[PDB]
Amino acid sequence: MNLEVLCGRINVENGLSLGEPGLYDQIYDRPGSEAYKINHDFTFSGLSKTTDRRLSEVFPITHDGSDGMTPDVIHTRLDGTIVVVEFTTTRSHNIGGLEAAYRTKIEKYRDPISRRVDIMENPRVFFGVIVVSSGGVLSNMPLTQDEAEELMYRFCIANEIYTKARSMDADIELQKSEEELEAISRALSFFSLFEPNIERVEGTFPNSEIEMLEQFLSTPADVDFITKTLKAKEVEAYADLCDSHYLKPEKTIQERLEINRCEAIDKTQDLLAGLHARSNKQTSLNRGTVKLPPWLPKPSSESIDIKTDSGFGSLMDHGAYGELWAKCLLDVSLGNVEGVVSDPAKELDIDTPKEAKITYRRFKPALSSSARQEFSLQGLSPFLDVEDIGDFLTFNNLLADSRYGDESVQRAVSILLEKASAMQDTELTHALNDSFKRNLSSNVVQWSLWVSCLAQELASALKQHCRAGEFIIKKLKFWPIYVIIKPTKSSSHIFYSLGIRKADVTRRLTGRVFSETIDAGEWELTEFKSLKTCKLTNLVNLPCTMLNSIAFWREKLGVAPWLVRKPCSELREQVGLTFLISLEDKSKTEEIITLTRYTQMEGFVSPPMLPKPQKMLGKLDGPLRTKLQVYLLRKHLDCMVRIASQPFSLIPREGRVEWGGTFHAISGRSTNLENMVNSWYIGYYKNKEESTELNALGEMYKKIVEMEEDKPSSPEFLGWGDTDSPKKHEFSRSFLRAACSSLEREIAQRHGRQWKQNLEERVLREIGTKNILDLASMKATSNFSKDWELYSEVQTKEYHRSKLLEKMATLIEKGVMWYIDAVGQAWKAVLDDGCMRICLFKKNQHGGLREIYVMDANARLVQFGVETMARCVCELSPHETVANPRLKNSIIENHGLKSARSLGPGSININSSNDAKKWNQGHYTTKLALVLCWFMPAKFHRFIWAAISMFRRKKMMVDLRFLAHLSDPFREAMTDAFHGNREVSWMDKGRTYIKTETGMMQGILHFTSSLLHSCVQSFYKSYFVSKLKEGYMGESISGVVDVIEGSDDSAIMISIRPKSDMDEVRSRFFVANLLHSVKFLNPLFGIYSSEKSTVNTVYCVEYNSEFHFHRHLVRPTLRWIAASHQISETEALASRQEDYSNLLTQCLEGGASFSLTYLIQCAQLLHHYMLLGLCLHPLFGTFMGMLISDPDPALGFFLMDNPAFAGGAGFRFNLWRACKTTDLGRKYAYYFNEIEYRALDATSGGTLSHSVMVYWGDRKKYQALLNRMGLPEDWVEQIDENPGVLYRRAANKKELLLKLAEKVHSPGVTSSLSKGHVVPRVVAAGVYLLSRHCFFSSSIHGSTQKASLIKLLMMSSISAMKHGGSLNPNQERMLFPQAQEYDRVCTLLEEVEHKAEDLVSEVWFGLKRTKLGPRLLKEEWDKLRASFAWLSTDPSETLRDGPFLSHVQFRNFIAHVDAKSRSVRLLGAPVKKSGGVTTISSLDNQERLESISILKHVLFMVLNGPYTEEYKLEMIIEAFSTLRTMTLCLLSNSILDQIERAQSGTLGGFSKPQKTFIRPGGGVGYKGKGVWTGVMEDTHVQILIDGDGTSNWLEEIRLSSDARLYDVIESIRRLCDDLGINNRVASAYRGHCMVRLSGFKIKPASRTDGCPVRIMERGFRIRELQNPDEVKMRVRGDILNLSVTIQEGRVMNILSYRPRDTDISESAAAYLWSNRDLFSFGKKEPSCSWICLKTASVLLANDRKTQGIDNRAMGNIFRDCLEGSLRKQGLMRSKLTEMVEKNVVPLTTQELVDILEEDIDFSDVIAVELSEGSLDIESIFDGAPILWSVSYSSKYYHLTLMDQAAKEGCRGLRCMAAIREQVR
Ligand SMILES: [Mg+2]
Repeated sequence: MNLEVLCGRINVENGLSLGEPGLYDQIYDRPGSEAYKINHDFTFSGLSKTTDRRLSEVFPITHDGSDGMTPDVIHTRLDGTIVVVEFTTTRSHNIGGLEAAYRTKIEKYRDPISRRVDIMENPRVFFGVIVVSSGGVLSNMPLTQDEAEELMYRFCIANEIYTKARSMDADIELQKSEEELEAISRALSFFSLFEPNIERVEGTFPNSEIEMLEQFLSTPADVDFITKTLKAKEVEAYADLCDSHYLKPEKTIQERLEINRCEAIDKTQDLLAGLHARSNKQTSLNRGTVKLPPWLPKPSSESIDIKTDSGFGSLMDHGAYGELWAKCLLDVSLGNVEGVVSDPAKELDIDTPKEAKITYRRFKPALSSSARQEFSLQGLSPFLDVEDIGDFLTFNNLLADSRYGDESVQRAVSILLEKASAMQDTELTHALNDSFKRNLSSNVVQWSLWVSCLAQELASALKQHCRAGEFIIKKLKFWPIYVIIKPTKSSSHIFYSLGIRKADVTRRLTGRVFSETIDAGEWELTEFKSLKTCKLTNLVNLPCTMLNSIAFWREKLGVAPWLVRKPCSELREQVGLTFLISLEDKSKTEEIITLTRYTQMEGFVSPPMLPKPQKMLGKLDGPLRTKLQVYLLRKHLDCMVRIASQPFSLIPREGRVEWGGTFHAISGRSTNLENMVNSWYIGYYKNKEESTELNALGEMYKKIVEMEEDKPSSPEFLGWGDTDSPKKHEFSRSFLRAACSSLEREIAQRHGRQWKQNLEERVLREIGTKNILDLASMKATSNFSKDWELYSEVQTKEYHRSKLLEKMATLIEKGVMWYIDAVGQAWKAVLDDGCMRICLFKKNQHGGLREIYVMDANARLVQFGVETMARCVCELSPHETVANPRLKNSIIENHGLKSARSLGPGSININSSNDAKKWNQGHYTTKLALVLCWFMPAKFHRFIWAAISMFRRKKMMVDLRFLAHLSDPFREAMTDAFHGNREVSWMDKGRTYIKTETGMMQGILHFTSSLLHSCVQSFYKSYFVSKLKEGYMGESISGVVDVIEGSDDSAIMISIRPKSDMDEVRSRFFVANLLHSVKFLNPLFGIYSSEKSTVNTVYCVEYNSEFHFHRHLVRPTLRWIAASHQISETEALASRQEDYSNLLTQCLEGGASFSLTYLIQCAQLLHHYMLLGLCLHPLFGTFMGMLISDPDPALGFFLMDNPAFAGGAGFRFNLWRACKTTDLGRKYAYYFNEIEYRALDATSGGTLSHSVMVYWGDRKKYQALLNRMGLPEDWVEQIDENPGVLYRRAANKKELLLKLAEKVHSPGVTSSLSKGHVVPRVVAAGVYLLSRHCFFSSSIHGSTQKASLIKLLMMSSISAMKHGGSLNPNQERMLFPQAQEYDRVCTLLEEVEHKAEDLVSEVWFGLKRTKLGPRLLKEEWDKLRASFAWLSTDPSETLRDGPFLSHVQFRNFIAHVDAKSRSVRLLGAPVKKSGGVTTISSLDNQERLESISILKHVLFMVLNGPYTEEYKLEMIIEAFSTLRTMTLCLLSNSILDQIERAQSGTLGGFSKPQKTFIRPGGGVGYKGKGVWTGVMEDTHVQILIDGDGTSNWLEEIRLSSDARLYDVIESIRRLCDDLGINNRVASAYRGHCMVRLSGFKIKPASRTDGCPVRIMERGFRIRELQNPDEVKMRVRGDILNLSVTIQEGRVMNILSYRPRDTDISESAAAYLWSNRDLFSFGKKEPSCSWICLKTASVLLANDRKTQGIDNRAMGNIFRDCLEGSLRKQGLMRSKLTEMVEKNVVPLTTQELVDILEEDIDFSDVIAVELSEGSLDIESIFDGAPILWSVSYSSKYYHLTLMDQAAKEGCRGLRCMAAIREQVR
C-alpha cells in the first residue's frame, strides 16, 4: 500500500527527530533465479522501494567525515522535510526481542546524520526505523491497523520461502554471542550432564517413573474412544438440560417461569427449617452488635493527663464497678502512680533519644474481695425479631452535620491542608476543600476519630508485662475519655472499660444497636469489654474508610460536591450498611454479601434457559451465630425469590441495547445497572499482616486436606489408559494428548513451523546463564528440618523464617557462581532428605489470595529452574492472559470488529462465564509433567520429571501454639488424630506435619496450570467450530468463537448471524446445548466446574472483575478505593508518599472521576498524618511547626495534586510542579552548586533525602554473626581504594563478598524479625526519625534551579510534564453547565513506551556500555559535567568534592537519581486531550494560507515569488493583530514599529558597531570589537562579538531572565547565521557564569571552554529607536523575511515563515477555481491549474520547454514537479512476482477443525427431531443494534498515455523517450 501517505502522516518542528516507537500486533484473522535477500525485499516490495536509482549516498545533507552511508528510502516532501527510513527483519517471537534490532539500527545512523544536521541551515530531518516479526511490528512510522498485518502476511510467506533454499547457516551474527556464547555453553554443559537420580527416585516417590512419558509421546490418540465418549456425553447433557429447565411438555414462559419460583420457595423454606431445628430456639434475643458506647462529645484543648476535682462521688453507689473507678481515681489523685516508661526504641532495635519522647503509663493497684469474685469470671435461630437493625438502617443521625466544624481536632489538619493547597491556589480548590471539611464534621467521622484514637492507644499495650497487681489508665487526647487496661499473659486480646463525666456528652448517635452502659454516679462505665488483636488494624483506619463512602456513594447518585442538599433516603441505607459491616469483622458476615453477586448475575439469562439462583444455597448453611448476619441472610433470601420469577429484560432502542429493571440486593431498590454492580463489593478490604490465631488458622488447615483421602488406590487411571469416567481425582490420557496437540497446531500456524529451535535457544540462553547469584531475591523463606518433627522434642521453641540470605551467603562463600553450579548441590540435598518441607501464612483480609506457602529456600532453587521453563512456553500461546500481560483488554474488545469483517452487520452474541471449583487440591502432578515434557523439545525430560517428582509426599508445618491449645467435627478429628486414633494417616501418630500427596500449591507452581487450561480451552474451541460446521443434517451455521482464559478463570464468546424467522430460534437453541455442555467434558480432564458460573448470557461477558455489558464497560470502583489505606512498614520516610500515590493512581483506571480522586487524597492526608503522630506523643505541635516552614516530601510533608487531573501523573510530577516554581528551589540547588555536606546525599525510590531517615533497622544479625567469611573491617576503605567492583558483575570471590556487603546495608534490607502489632511499630519508626532531626542548625546555608538542571534531573518534563503542566493553566476557575449525554469513549494512554547513569561507567570506564558515538558518546560528559558542579572525570575527585561522603555511598545517587513517572491509562470523551476533561461528574486566511504553502514550491523564479503574494494581500483581508498566524496578520504591508514591540517577534539594534574594511574581493570587512543588543521574547539580551583575523566570533552573552533559554538559543543560533559569526574559538572567562557554549551546546563553568552565558537580572535594559523606513520583504529557498538592515551589508531578519504540509486544502480550490479576476493566474502556464489543483494541452507543450529553453518565468531547474510522475505511477502496481505467482490468498484461514490433529475424520450426531420450536418469545435478528464493543492528483490524465503506449529499462532498450526524460 504507499509511501507517500505514510511519509505524509508524520510531522516535526526542527533539526532532527526520532519520534516514538510503537508496537502493533495481530488482531484480525491472519490470512495466507538465485537470492538470499527474499526475506527483506519480498515484504516492503513495490513500495519500500524508491523508483529513483540511488538517491543515493547521504549527499543531500552536506559534506564528509562519514561518508554518508547508503539508506533504503530517502524521501523529500513538498515542504522541505527530509525523511530517512531503514527496514530490517528479525526472527524472534519474543516481545523485547525487537528492542535489540531497534537499538542496533539507530546505532548505524545516529552519528553521521547528527553530524550532517549540525552543518547545514534550518533543518527538518526525520529518522525512523521499521522492524517486523511473526508476532508483531515495532515502529513509529506511524501506521494503521490493516497494513500492520499485511506486513506480516508477506513476512511469513517470505520466511517459508527462505527456510528452504538455506545451507551451512553460516550467517552467525557477529553483534550477538559476545556473552551469549559464554552463557549458552554453560547451560548446554549442565543439561548434558547427569541431573537425574532415577533408580531410587522411582522409590522415593510413589508414581514417578519413566514409563508414562514414553508411552504418552509415542502412542496416537484413540479416535474410537473419543467418538464414543463425546456421543455419550452430548445426549446426557441434552437430557439434563430438558429436565433442569422445563421443556418437554408444551408450555409457554408464563407458566414455565412460575414452577421454578414455586420450587425456589420450597427450597428456601427447606433451608430455613433445617437451620431452625438445629439451633436453640429463642425468639427475642437482647444484645448489642456495636460494642462501643455511642458517645459524641465536643472536643476540647489537647492534653495527656488524668485531670483532677473531678474525681469523687457517689462513686461508692455500686461498689462492683464505680468502686473500681473511685479506687483508681483516688490512686492517681496523689501519689500512687508508677514508672512504667514506654520508650520508642526499647520498642525497636537501635541513638539515645531525648526527654520529650518518653511517656508515662502509670500503674495501678487492685481491689478488695467484693469485686474480685466478679472480675475473675469476666477476666442462633433464623426467626429472630431483628427489625431493629432495619429501623437503624432507615433512620440515622449519621449523615447530619454536627457543630464541631471549628475545633482543635481538625484545626491541626485544617492547617496542613492550607499549606498543601497553597500551591494550586484557585477558585476550584477553595471549593473542593470546604466540601471535604463538610465531611469531617458529619457526625460519623466525629464518632470514629476517638474510636481510632482508642484503637491506636490499645495497640501499644500488647506488652509491658504488668504486675500481678495491675491496672492502667489514660486520657486519650483532644477529648475527656478514660480507659482502664489490663494486659494478659499473651498477645491475643485486651480488657478495657471506658469512663466519662456525664456533662461533656452533648450528642448520642442513636438507635438501639449500640451496647448498653452502666448508669453510675454521673459517670458511664462500660463494664470490661474485650477485643482481640486481629480486629485492631481495622478500627485504626476507620475514619479513612468512612470518608470514602460519604464521598463515593454521594457521587454515584447525581449529587455535586459543590452543593448542599438533604441526605437522600437511598443514601442513608448504603452508608449505615458499610458502617455496620465494617465493625462486625466476622468472616461469615461478609460471605453473605459477596454471594449476592453469584445469585444476581443469573438474571441476565438468555432464552431457552431459566434463572436458577437457588443453586447458590449449599454454601449458606452456616452456624448462623451473630445477629446482623440473621438480617443479612433473611434479606438476601428474597433476592433469589424476586429474580427467579422475573428475569431482567432486553430493550433494543437502536442505541446499544440496555437492560430492564435491576435493583439493589440487600435493600431492594430499582436503582441503576452501573450502581448495583458496586454494591456487591461493600464489605471488602485488603491487608498483608500475618494473623496467627486459633480460629481462622483452623479452617485453612481443613481446606488443604479436605480432598486428601479421595486419591484412588489403583494408579491405572492417573497416568495410564483411558477411563471414560472420572473418580473425582483422576483423568483420561488420550483426551489430554488430543487437547495438548491442538495448542501445538494453533501456535505453529501463527508463529512457526519451526519454533522449538528458538524456544529452546531462548530458554537455554536465559535459564542458567543470566541468573547470577547475589541478585536472587529477598523473598522470606522457611527453615524447617527433620529435627523439628517430634512435638515432644521441642514443645517450647520458636520459629523465625530466615529471610533467604543465609542460603545466599553460605553458597557465595563456597566458590559458587551462575545458579548453574548451584542445582549442583541443591538437588542431592533434597533427594536424600525425604521430601519438600513447607510452612504456612495466613494473610487475613477475608478472602482472595489469603494463604501463601513459604518454600524453605532449598527446593526453591530447583523450582526456579522450572518456573521460567514454562513461563517461556506460556508466552507463545495466544489465549494466555497471565503470561502475556496486557492482551486481556484486546480480545473481548476486539471480538467486536473481528465478527464484522467476517460477516456483514450483525452480531448476535452468546457468552459464558466459566470457573473451577477446586483448582488447587484437584490437580495431580502427572498432568503438568506431561504437558511440560510434551512442549519442551528434546532434553528437558530427565530434569523436569525429577523437579516435578517432589510434590508427592510434601510435608506442611502447623503452628506451635495450635498443637499446644489442642492438648468443628474436624478439630475433634485432628485431636484424636494427634493423641490416639481414628487414624487419618495424614499426620501419623504424634508428629507435627500435615503430609499430603494430592494437589499442587497456590503460588509456587504457577504458569504451569495456565498451560493446561490453555490446551483445554483450545480443544473446546476446536470442537465448537467442528460442531458449528455441522448444525442440522448437513446445514452449516456460520459463526466465530473466541476463548480467553487465565488461571482458574475462563470465558467463551460466540456470534451468529440470523438470515430469517425460525433460523434465529432454530439456531440459538443449537448454541445453548453446545455451550451448556462444558459442565461435562471437563471431568475427563482434571477440571471440575463449580456452581459459580453463568451460562448463556446474551450480550454480556463476565471475566475477571471488569464486566463487559453490551457496549458500556463497567468496573467495580469500590474494590480499589477501600484498598487505599494499606499500612506502610518501609523505612524510607519518603517512600510512604510513593506508595500512597501508586495506590491512588489505580482508582483512576477503576473509573473514578477526577473530582473523587482528590477527596481520596484528602483522606490519605489524614491516614498519613495519623501515623507520624496525631493522637499521642504530645509534641505534634512542634512537629507541625517544623514542617510548616520547611515543607518538603523528604520529611513528613504531604503533597496534594491538582484538582483537575488529580492522581493522573505520579508523585514525580508533583515533585516537579513543586520544586520548580515556589516550593523550595534551594534545597536541591544547594546539593548541586556547592563544593566541599548539607546532608549526606542518599536517594530512596525516586526522590532523594538527608540520609538520616534511611537508618533504623537491624543489620547486626546479618553482619556480626555473618561476617565470618573474610570481609575485613577495612571493608569500606578497601572498596574506596577501587570503585570498579561496583559496576561490573564479578571476577572472583573477594569482590563478590564486597558486593554482598554493599547489598546487605542500604535500602530497605532489614532483618530483625519483628513480632509486634505493626500499628505502633510505624508510629515509632516515624516519631524516632522525626525527633532525632529536631535536635534545626543545617538550615542556614541563592535559588531557582536552572533550565538545564530540570532536564537532567526530571527527564520526562518537556515530553509530557509541560503539555499537562500548561493545559492546567487553562480554565482552572470555570464552572460548566450540567448536560446529559450517553456515548462510547476512546482508549487513551499517556506515557507508554516500548539510562542517565551509564554515562559515569564509561568516563570512568570502560565498559563498552552506552554505545554512543564519540560525538555524542564523547559529548554526553559535557552535559553531565555542566550539571552537578563538583562532578569530574576523576573517580576520586568525584569524592574530595561535595554532597557525597564516599564513592560507595554515591552507587545510590547516580543509581536512582533521575527518575520517570509511570504508565496511565484512563478514558475519555473522544480522542484529542482537555478533551479528557470532559469527565468530572474567519476563513479568508485559510484560502490565502493555502495559496502560499503551495506557491513557494511552484516552478517559479525567486523574484516572481513576491510578484504574487504582494498582489495577493490586496484581496484577502484578515483581521486584527488581537490574535503562527500571528505573523501572517503582521503583514499589513498603524504604525508597524510598535506592533512588533509586543508579541514574540525578534528585533534589536547594533549599539557598538565594528570597523569596516575594504577587502579587495567585493566585500567589506568587519574587524572591530563591537556589541549587539536585542529584545527577543522579553529577555533584553546583550551579544558581545569580536574577531581580528579571518572572521568574527562570539565573546559573551547576557540575559535578564532564565525562564526560557532553550528557545532563546535558537533565536541566537540563526541571528549569528544572519550576520555571519562563527562560534568555534574559545574565550577568556570573565565572571561567574551559569554555563558556557561550544558551537551551540551547553556546558561547565569549571572548564572555561567557550562563550559563557553569564545571566544578570539587571544586565541591560535599553533600546535605541530603530528607524522604521528601512524595512523590506524577501524570498529565498522557501522562506519569508520581513527584515531590516542594521549595518552596511548586514541585515537582520525580524520575522520568518515556513509553510507546513498539513495545509493543502481542497475547499479553497473551489473558491480559487476562476473568478477569473486573479491576473497572476492566467493562460501562461499550468499556473491556475497547479494552484487550483487540477491537470492548452501542457503534456506535449513541456517536452518542448525542456529541449528549447524559453520559460520567461518558470526559470527553475525545470524539474521540481515532473519527478512526481511516480505519484500516479505508484497507484498502478509494479510488482511482478507478487501478482502472477501469487495465487490470491484463497482465504485459507479456516479457524480450526476437529479433523485436523485427529488423523481420522469424525462423525458427531445427536437427536433433534420434534421437541419444540416455539419456546422463545422475542425478535432481535431484524433488530438494529450495531458493532459490539494526501492530495496527490497533480498530473493524472496526461499519464495514462504512457499506459496506452505500453523492466522498464529493459523495455526501453523510442516514441516515448521524451516522457522517460521526465522520469529520469
Ligand atoms: Mg470468572
